[PDB]
Amino acid sequence: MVNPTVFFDIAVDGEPLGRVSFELFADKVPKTAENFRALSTGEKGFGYKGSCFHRIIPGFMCQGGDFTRHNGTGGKSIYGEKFEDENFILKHTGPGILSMANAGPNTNGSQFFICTAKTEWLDGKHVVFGKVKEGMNIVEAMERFGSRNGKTSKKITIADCGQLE
Amino acid sequence: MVNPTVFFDIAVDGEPLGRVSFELFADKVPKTAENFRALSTGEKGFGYKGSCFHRIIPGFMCQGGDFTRHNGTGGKSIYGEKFEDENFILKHTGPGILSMANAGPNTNGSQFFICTAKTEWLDGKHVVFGKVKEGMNIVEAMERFGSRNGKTSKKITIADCGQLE
Amino acid sequence: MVNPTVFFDIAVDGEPLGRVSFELFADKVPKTAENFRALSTGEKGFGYKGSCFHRIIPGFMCQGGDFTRHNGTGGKSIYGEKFEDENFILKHTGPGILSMANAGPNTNGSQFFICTAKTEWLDGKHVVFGKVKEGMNIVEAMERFGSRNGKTSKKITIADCGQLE
Amino acid sequence: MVNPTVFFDIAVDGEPLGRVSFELFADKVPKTAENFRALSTGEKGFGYKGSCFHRIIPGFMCQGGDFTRHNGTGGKSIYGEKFEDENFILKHTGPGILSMANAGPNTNGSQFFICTAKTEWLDGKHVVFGKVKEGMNIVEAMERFGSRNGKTSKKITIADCGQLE
Amino acid sequence: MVNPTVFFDIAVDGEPLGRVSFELFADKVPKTAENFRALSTGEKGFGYKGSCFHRIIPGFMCQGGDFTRHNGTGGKSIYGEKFEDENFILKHTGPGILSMANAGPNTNGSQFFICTAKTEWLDGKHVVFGKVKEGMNIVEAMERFGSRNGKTSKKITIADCGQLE
Amino acid sequence: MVNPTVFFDIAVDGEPLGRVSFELFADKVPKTAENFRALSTGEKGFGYKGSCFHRIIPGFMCQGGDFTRHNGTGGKSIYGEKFEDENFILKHTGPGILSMANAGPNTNGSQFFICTAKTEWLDGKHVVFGKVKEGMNIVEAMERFGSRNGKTSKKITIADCGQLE
Amino acid sequence: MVNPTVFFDIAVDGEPLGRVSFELFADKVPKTAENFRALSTGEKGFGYKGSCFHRIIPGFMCQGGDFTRHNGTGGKSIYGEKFEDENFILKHTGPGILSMANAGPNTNGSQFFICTAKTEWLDGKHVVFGKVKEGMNIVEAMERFGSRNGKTSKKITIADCGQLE
Amino acid sequence: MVNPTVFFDIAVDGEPLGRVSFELFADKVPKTAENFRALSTGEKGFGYKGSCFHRIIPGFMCQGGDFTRHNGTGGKSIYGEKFEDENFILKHTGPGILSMANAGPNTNGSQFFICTAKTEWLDGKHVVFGKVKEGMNIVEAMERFGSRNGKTSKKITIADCGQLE
Amino acid sequence: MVNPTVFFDIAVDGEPLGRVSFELFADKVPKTAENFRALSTGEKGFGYKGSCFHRIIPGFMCQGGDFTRHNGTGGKSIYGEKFEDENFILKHTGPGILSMANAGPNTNGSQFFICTAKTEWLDGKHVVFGKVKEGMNIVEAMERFGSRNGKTSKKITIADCGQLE
Amino acid sequence: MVNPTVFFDIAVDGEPLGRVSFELFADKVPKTAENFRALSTGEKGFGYKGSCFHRIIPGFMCQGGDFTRHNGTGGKSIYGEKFEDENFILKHTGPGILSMANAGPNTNGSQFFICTAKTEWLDGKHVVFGKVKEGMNIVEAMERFGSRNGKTSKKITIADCGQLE
Amino acid sequence: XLLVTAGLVLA
Amino acid sequence: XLLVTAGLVLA
Amino acid sequence: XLLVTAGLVLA
Amino acid sequence: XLLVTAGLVLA
Amino acid sequence: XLLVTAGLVLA
Amino acid sequence: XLLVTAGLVLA
Amino acid sequence: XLLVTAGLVLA
Amino acid sequence: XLLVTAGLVLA
Amino acid sequence: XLLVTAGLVLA
Amino acid sequence: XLLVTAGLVLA
Repeated sequence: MVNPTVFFDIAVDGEPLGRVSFELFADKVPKTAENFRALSTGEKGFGYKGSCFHRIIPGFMCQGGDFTRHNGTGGKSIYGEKFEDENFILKHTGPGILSMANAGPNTNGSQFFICTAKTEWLDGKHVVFGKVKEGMNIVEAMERFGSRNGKTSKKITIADCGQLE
Repeated sequence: MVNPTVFFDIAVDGEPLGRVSFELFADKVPKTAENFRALSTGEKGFGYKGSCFHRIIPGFMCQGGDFTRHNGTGGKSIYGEKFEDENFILKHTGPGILSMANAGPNTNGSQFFICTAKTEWLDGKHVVFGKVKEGMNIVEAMERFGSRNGKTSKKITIADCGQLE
Repeated sequence: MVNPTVFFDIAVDGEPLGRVSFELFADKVPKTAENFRALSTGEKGFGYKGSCFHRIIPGFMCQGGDFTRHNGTGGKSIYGEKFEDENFILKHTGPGILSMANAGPNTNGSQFFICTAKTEWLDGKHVVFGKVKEGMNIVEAMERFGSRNGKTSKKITIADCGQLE
Repeated sequence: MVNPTVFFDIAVDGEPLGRVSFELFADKVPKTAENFRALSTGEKGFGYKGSCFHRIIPGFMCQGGDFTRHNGTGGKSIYGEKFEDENFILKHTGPGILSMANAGPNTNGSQFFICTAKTEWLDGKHVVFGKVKEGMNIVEAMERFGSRNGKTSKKITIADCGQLE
Repeated sequence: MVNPTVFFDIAVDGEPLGRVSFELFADKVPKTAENFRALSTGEKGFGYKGSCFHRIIPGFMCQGGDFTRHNGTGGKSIYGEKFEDENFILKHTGPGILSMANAGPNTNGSQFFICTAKTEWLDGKHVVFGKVKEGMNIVEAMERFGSRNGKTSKKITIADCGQLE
Repeated sequence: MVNPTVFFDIAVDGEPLGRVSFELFADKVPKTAENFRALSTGEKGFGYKGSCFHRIIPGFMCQGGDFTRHNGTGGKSIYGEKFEDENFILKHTGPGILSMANAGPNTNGSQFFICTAKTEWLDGKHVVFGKVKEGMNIVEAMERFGSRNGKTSKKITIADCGQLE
Repeated sequence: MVNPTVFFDIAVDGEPLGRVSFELFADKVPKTAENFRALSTGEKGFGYKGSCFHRIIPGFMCQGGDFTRHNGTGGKSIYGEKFEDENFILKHTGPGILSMANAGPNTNGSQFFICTAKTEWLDGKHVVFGKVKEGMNIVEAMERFGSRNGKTSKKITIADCGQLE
Repeated sequence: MVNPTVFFDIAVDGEPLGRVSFELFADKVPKTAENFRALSTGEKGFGYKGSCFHRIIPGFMCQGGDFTRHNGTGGKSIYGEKFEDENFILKHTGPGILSMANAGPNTNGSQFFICTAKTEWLDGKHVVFGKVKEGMNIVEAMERFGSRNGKTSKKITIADCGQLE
Repeated sequence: MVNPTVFFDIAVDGEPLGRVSFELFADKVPKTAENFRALSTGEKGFGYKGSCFHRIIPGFMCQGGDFTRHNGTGGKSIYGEKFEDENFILKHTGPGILSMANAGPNTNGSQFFICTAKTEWLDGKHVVFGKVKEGMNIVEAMERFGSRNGKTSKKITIADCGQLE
Repeated sequence: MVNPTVFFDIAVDGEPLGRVSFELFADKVPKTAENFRALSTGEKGFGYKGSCFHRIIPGFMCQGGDFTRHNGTGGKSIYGEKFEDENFILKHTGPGILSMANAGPNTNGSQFFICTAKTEWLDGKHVVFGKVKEGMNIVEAMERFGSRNGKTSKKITIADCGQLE
Repeated sequence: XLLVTAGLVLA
Repeated sequence: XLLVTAGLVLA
Repeated sequence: XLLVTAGLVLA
Repeated sequence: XLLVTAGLVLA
Repeated sequence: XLLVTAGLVLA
Repeated sequence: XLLVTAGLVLA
Repeated sequence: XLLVTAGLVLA
Repeated sequence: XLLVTAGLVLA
Repeated sequence: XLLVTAGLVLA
Repeated sequence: XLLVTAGLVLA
């Protein structure tokens, strides 16, 4: 049951920066992985294309996924406004881990974060569901546009996104 | 907050039977009442109009609300596939109590039942959220088409529905 | 709903003693009351007819319903080997109360007891589901054939049984 | 069920003080009541006849029941070493209450105490099972041989005991 | 204990709408009351003066207190980022009840809401700590600028605030 | 004991496809294994002979066992309407695992699924009780008639079934 | 059983202010009442004579009992460094209630407080064990020497203390 | 402690079959081991000599120990009616394991079973306390007189028993 | 910290037997080890000098430490009448282990036992806090004067004791 | 991110003793580590510069961080009064370990201790967040000025402190 | 028995 | 005692 | 099933 | 999602 | 629905 | 204190 | 706030 | 049995 | 501190 | 004993 691969073509304001591809661990967390996959293709009619990364903290993570309010207060899943934490099999083992952002237990929507470091203090509270397959260097480039409080300086946008595998 | 009233125009094999109006206890269970209200107006693009009461057991209840599979295995809320049990403040105190059908804790979608008897064994397991305001005689007329196993003898449908107050 | 009424025609060593009728509280415990009702009608191909009261302790209760082993170690329900404790709404408030015997939580089958006293130390551990409607004098007659240890002196049999209401 | 009455004939250093009778609440705690009743009759070949009240604190209670070690470290029930705390339905509501002494949860044996005051701080930790019926004046007399530390000044003995009712 | 009474001078865009006064239940929730009182006088260097109500839903409530972010994602207490839910002794009994907004258990900051109706579905989740003493008509006037989604039409601002008694 | 082997002879509409044999892990889950064994022989008067696989999702599993409603809503165990989850010793370790389908805790009847992938997200929620011994290639062939939604494209039936070992 | 009464002769900077007597609720909390009684008589070698009230907050309470460090960090019971929270039968119902100060659950030593108001937010976290019998006017007089932060303007001392009854 | 060894001299109907000896794990479960040891020596005036194995299921186990009712409903321990589950240190690792039969938690009396197979599904519910030392082929011989329902075909009797080392 | 060593000079019926020294695991259980240390030096007044081992059971342990009642019902700690179980880091791994006797959780006073065997059934209920450093042969000699019931044959006394390091 | 290193320049009575630098494990406990780091730089306007070690017990630890009351009753975090125990991932493994002092669960402020020994009894009760990178000999020197009760004899001050990396 | 569920209807 | 069980009748 | 109980023997 | 239930099949 | 939260407002 | 125990009597 | 503790006095 | 208690010594 | 929440971002 | 608290230092 092949795990899917999705990609994001990142843009800084308007400038094309590059492509990041992700393997989604549908063999561990199928529902969380399906949500992200369908939001990447935009197949349910809504999704990530055009949304921006609203909070980048260098040496920690890049947070995106709020395509409804663009500031961290929104987003939604393909299952409804929120869905349960599927399970906590996977841990935030290092850079490139992709995990769900949430506002306490069972509040998963569309927001996610790509870790640029190992964040084990988050284990057991955020569901890990993917990993950067190629393009880590593009995430390391994105880091440069954040700050300690998380505010960006340029608009980091998902110019295009879809499925590959 | 003012408790909304919605109506259902019931048809037996296409012939009109009558109207049942319901007061929804939004003062107690607002998320559960807005789900049923929005599904009776069909404002969110889907709802109860045209669906049928798939299971009627005389002297117990009439069950309906499965507008996707029409047999008890479907339905969906305006909040998504399922939503949590809001609270269990209200009790199944007698005929005309409107309460949510579910498949165990927090699996509310769109199916409901209208009690034609006091069903206190269900207290604490099903969220009560409304009461027949007018049309109890119409609900008793519906009863006549059921059986001990729930099979209806004629198709009982919600011909039209919407909000009055 | 209407609570059913069943009867048991009791016989002592063959010689007929009389009839006890029981109202079954289907408005409180419908699954427990339906099990007792159907084992009294015999409509599933097994039931109480011909079985005996194996334990009678005067001033306490008459226990019966073991139709497969006849000695306290058997019986079965119409739902399978055992079924869940439905709820503990009712209490053992006095003589004539009908309650489920069991071998710990959720082990209800067919054994039951008729209380000849208030047995409130059993509240919350045994499901109450019925009461003697007419025939208490037959239960008081039955008491006389039991002993402090429960052994009966004569074979107390349910000669016939069925439904009335 | 009918509640038994047992009596204790008290002797102070050999001189007969008087008879105390107790009602045992078999209707609330039958296993605890039966244990005390059979130990008063002596029918199992051991019991209270001849033993002493080893600890009496005036204004609080008289404690007895240790027929094996006579100092509070023994006693045994008719069911074995120890038995379970039956239930805590009854409260230590005033003088005359009979309750079980224990060494923590579920360590009931034969030791008991007769309250000469309301002892509500003990509610929920000691099983109440009886009440002085006649002879509360003999119990008030026994108190006068106690002290702040419980040691008596005369050997207070249950000269004889048995069942009445 | 003597209960504080604080006031807000409300301004709708330009013209002063009026003054609302509040009794703070320091006799029930002293830590939550002192937090609102101190934030209304501004004695710790920050407070409510100048902030606006950012979400008003007619017939439900007016929410404000976000003096840092003004949109619902901020505020802070005089104790730090957040503080514990003090207790849930008081209930949301009717209009003019003043209660803490939060983002789940133990996340109280400075945001509060003035209920314009009985909101009993919120009992046990939000700490009630005050009541409008005089000025309800001004809250009713504020009502009339909201919408089903909370959007206001005018900047409803707390022009001045302090402590009366 | 020795672990029994059962076989299913699969038909696609009319055409025989092949036989699948299963080892049933009676050394781990004796009650769950005996249920499947007895339903495969049909020795209690009902069982799997002639039922169909009503839901096949390629790369996940083939679900069958509903011999009473034939659509996912029926089935029954030899022990009654449902039985307890026996234990969760075994895991869903890869293709050919046989596990019980259910509708939440302790609702095992007769429906089961044969995994065609490692499904570890189901561990702890579904009781594993068997493994395909010979015939995995037939299960592979069955896969081809499914779809993302489980709908089969042909009537996949258990033409014969019984015990070998 | 006769509750003891103890007194404290208070002296402000040396000047005798007056005597406060307290009834100790030994019929509800005997171990907690005995600790205070014995510290009051000083019969174990240490106790309250000569100690001061280190923290007095007007309209809330006067706290004392720290006879070892005299500042809130010491004191000790007659049972050891600390003892268990006996029970929470009594509530902080109004002025003149005497309750145990503590540093969280089961840390009772010798420090106590005399409430000058109903302090019900403390209910269930501090053991209430006594009440002012005469001298509430002395406690109001004491109040006057405290501040909002608890510091006192004069040394309030227990010049003498003992038991009366 | 030093682990005792007990023996049973087994007779089929009337004829001598052989001797089974058991190491009792008093280093792990001393109270359970001592109960078996004393019931084998018969030192308390009652015990296993003369009792029969009442339920033998081939490839599973041989159950005995009911020296009072001889059918599974009786037996008593040297500590009373029943006693607690001592601990679950040991597992049902394979043939020859001696474990306690029970009727749910903490109902250990005198009934035990000798496993003729590994029975790990019983781990954590039955206290393992011993193992066959000499004589496994005698238990294997005993097996052959059982049935799938446990009814033996010959009366298997503990003709003699006692302690060895 | 460095772990203290204490010694006991044992005497049998007055005549000197020998000395046992102990290492106290202050690195694991500082409060429990300090209690034993201070009681060995007698520095707080009271202590073990002059006390007897009141219960010795060959092959199990020697129990002592009750310096007030000398029979198992007394003793006290340097922290008060009883103190909490500090932790259960250490296990009763074999002979020479020194562990706390108690009367349920958190009732540690002064009584202890020297294990003459591995006693793992006591793990998790009794705090292990030390081990015999020199003198095991003296503990073996002491074993000789016990019984299966604990009764000693000669008075085994701690003639002198104190600390060494 | 990278783990920060802070330094303390220690002064005994004003005389420079030496510098201790610490690595703070922001990769395990980021919120606990940022607190200590910001209090060392003093960037939030308050901090450790000038404070003292108020309790030093040789062979255990040196405690400090109370910059407000200087005796053990004060201190505060950059997050407010107190903050939560972040997690208990790291253990007290030896000398050099830096850990939070507290007054029960979730009462972390600014007080810390530097272990001069392994303190495994504190595991799971105190959050470990750093280790001495260089300067252990200076900590061993500070040890000299303490006593078994914690009182020092010289004022040990943090004369300067800040961040290195 | 008498329940109102969505999918596995029981007795 | 006075219980109503099915199988191990207790006191 | 395969249990070892005393009194109510189950499947 | 990928569940195997009996009656209310969810995502 | 009708909640008063700070940050993720839900229905 | 005022307890009624069997063996370790406490205050 | 208004607590009565022994040692860490909070708001 | 083999316990080490203070006061009520059990089997 | 370093959290990734949706709405009330804390330290 | 050997604790590190803030306020009520115990043994």
